[PDB]
Amino acid sequence: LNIKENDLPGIGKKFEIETRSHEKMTIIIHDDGRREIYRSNISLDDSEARQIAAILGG
Amino acid sequence: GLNIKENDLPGIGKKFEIETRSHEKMTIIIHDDGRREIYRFNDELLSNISLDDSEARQIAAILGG
Repeated sequence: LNIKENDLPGIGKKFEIETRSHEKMTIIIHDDGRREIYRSNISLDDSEARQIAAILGG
Repeated sequence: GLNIKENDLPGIGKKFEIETRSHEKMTIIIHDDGRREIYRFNDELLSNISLDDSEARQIAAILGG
């Protein structure tokens, strides 16, 4: 998995991810815990993203 | 306040239908082989994302903080 992480001071973290199935998406982790996933856009908060990550992570 | 509905898929794996308080409807299929399929009812009605175990676990680690 190809992962490019950038620290964005005052905004949070940013992860650019490309899958082996050639699917590109961007994940932004704001300092307020809010998750934003672009591909099309979906926004989650801290608790929700953790639950979904628990499911996804198996 | 997440609403999660889980169903077993005979010969496939598990099905998770998820809705948020922000009302975001997505569907996550976890195959027994390890593959993860994520669906979203958005031009493109139902978008799809395909992952394998390693990829899924990494994205989770990113989302899970």
